[PDB]
Amino acid sequence: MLSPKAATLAERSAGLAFSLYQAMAKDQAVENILLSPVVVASSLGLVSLGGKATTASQAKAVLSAEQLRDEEVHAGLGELLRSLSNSTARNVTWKLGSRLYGPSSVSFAEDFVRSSKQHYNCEHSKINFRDKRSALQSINEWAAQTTDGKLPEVTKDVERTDGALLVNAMFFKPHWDEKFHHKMVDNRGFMVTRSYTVGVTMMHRTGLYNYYDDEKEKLQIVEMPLAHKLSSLIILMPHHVEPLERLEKLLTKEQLKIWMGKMQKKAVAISLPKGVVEVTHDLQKHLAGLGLTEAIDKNKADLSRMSGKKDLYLASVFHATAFEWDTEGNPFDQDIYGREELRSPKLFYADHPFIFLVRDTQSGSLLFIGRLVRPKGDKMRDELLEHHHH
Repeated sequence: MLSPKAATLAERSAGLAFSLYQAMAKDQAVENILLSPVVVASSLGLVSLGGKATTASQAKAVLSAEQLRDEEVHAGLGELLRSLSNSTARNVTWKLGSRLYGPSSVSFAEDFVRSSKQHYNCEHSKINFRDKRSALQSINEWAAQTTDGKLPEVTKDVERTDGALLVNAMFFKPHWDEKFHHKMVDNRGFMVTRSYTVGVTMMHRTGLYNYYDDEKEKLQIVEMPLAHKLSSLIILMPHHVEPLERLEKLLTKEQLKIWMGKMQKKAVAISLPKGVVEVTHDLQKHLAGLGLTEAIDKNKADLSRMSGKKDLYLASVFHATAFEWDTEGNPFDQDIYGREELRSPKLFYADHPFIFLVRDTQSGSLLFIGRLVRPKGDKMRDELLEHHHH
């Protein structure tokens, strides 16, 4: 349960993540997406904490928290960050770290260091970008240790090497309410496009799931509850191997509510790719498009509560995540129903791009939003199709 202030911040974090997802989906250089609305919101909260006047008020505007005190925002966001660990077993299936990297010359304000550690658990470090290999090495080693190797490299290059770099490294592993059998795993092909396919490992399972097959919009939507039904993972996949652009037009808070109402518990034979999906996003360019124009500009930025010096701007906001799909979950009472209960299951075979969301069941807040377009795997030879499976 959330306080009414944190509950309204949660709705805006979800609406903000929907906007960031759509902005990134337009970009053709973007393949996989992985956003945690609460971690995106906390980044804006850190701008409101270290910023001043327009720089700080724009962060509250982007987060629609202008009609709330600064202390209410930092406490409400600190509350939502702690609620993430509740539905996910903290420090084992869910890991998060936040670090502000300032230039070697810049010294952080002792009051800012205390309040950012208090509300956002933010770490602070100085970094010399003259030696570009040792600056990237420090960032990647920190993100690797934060996620215990699951995210070994945040970025290969830092573009703006003259300001504050905010890095968020995460590891999330959905723990199913009903586990997959560890041996219901095999090698299948994932059609990235109609002409491109990568070799992937897949995990398979048949059970009762809330499901809807939308024949007019040609797509399936299934809800997979996570540990103790405290949150659930929703997957939207088109019927055909197509670019998700079309589904992303329909992906609105209103259509999702409609789709979820049309769902009903049916026997479903789910098959998903198994493995770690690593995604790094620099949200700086997209945050300006949402209203944060002062902080990202070297001349307009006022991060005086952060250091006590202009010429210090939000150079980058890295949102790096390692999202693992695995068989592990809670054990399920085998033979609770039987083979006649799961008789003609609906097929939900995720061998082509799909959109997914992690939703808190109690509050309805969005934990994650993303899409799996290109999983890790080598391109398969087209000539293998000349050799039929008979």
